[PDB]
Amino acid sequence: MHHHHHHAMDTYKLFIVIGDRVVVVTTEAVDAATAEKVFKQYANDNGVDGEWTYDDAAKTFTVTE
Repeated sequence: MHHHHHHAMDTYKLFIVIGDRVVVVTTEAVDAATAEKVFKQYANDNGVDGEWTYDDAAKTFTVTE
Protein backbone atom coordinates (compact mmCIF):
# COMPACT_ATOMS: atom_id res chain seq x y z
CA MET A 1 0.00 0.00 0.00
CA HIS A 2 1.03 3.63 -0.44
CA HIS A 3 -0.20 7.09 0.36
CA HIS A 4 1.28 10.53 0.24
CA HIS A 5 1.71 12.52 3.42
CA HIS A 6 1.45 16.27 2.75
CA HIS A 7 3.46 17.45 5.76
CA ALA A 8 2.40 20.37 7.93
CA MET A 9 4.12 23.71 7.31
CA ASP A 10 3.80 27.25 8.66
CA THR A 11 4.74 30.47 6.91
CA TYR A 12 7.86 32.29 8.06
CA LYS A 13 8.94 35.83 7.24
CA LEU A 14 12.30 37.38 6.47
CA PHE A 15 12.65 41.11 6.97
CA ILE A 16 15.81 42.32 5.25
CA VAL A 17 16.19 46.06 5.75
CA ILE A 18 18.75 46.52 3.07
CA GLY A 19 19.92 50.05 2.21
CA ASP A 20 16.92 52.06 1.02
CA ARG A 21 14.40 49.31 0.39
CA VAL A 22 12.74 47.00 2.88
CA VAL A 23 11.96 43.58 1.42
CA VAL A 24 9.76 41.06 3.20
CA VAL A 25 10.12 37.50 1.95
CA THR A 26 7.74 34.82 3.14
CA THR A 27 8.18 31.07 2.76
CA GLU A 28 6.68 27.90 4.25
CA ALA A 29 8.53 25.32 6.36
CA VAL A 30 7.93 22.54 8.87
CA ASP A 31 9.76 24.48 11.60
CA ALA A 32 12.04 27.41 12.45
CA ALA A 33 15.26 25.49 11.79
CA THR A 34 14.00 24.50 8.35
CA ALA A 35 12.96 28.09 7.59
CA GLU A 36 16.42 29.22 8.74
CA LYS A 37 18.03 26.89 6.18
CA VAL A 38 15.72 28.15 3.42
CA PHE A 39 16.32 31.83 4.18
CA LYS A 40 20.07 31.30 4.57
CA GLN A 41 20.25 29.79 1.09
CA TYR A 42 17.96 32.53 -0.20
CA ALA A 43 20.25 35.17 1.32
CA ASN A 44 23.34 33.53 -0.17
CA ASP A 45 21.71 33.11 -3.60
CA ASN A 46 20.72 36.79 -3.64
CA GLY A 47 23.82 38.33 -2.08
CA VAL A 48 22.20 39.34 1.22
CA ASP A 49 24.79 40.23 3.87
CA GLY A 50 24.35 41.02 7.56
CA GLU A 51 23.56 39.75 11.04
CA TRP A 52 20.20 38.19 11.81
CA THR A 53 17.73 37.71 14.64
CA TYR A 54 14.65 35.52 15.03
CA ASP A 55 11.36 36.15 16.87
CA ASP A 56 9.61 32.79 17.27
CA ALA A 57 6.15 34.02 18.27
CA ALA A 58 6.20 36.14 15.11
CA LYS A 59 7.92 33.43 13.04
CA THR A 60 10.01 36.31 11.70
CA PHE A 61 13.73 36.56 10.92
CA THR A 62 15.32 39.99 10.55
CA VAL A 63 18.65 40.73 8.88
CA THR A 64 20.32 44.03 9.70
CA GLU A 65 23.38 45.77 8.28
